[PDB]
Amino acid sequence: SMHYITACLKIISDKDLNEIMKEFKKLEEETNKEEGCITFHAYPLEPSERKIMLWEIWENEEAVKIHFTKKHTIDVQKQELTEVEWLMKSNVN
Amino acid sequence: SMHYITACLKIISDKDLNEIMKEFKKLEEETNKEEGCITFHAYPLEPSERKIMLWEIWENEEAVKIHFTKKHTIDVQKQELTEVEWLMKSNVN
Repeated sequence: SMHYITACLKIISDKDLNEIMKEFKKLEEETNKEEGCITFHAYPLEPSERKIMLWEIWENEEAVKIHFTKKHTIDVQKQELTEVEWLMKSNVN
Repeated sequence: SMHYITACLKIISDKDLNEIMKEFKKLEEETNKEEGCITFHAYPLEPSERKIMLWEIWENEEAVKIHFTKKHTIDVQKQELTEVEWLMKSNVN
């Protein structure tokens, strides 16, 4: 069994998309090292969209919650660069 | 199917109840525009109670989580005006 998540983030920051993506790449690098993370990948939609897409697979639902307690996650969060526009969760076995 | 939530907030701030409610009215206005929000309404109990009641209906549980990632929600949160005293969730179809 695995917990799948696909989410689209709306960028509310006015910073450069490249600068923003660097933060997401660092986050991606650190969260892939989390024990409960099967996969985590972030990438930008077309520049004009000002959106970022997330592909995630976790060992379970708790892994997602644990993820948000990690300092590397909270560090990006404190920057208030985005907010979730839509998200779809699914348990796949 | 819909996700219903009724919550009672305890005001821990010492600010004027009217001032506090204005913040909740702005929040109410913005969250009703969220895609996943069917209804969201906030109102104060009797002044002496120092409590605020919330009536909420969402498309689903994820909509609630998405709600807390929105900047308009976090803005009120950062003010530390309340804490949840009690809350009851229910899925109704």
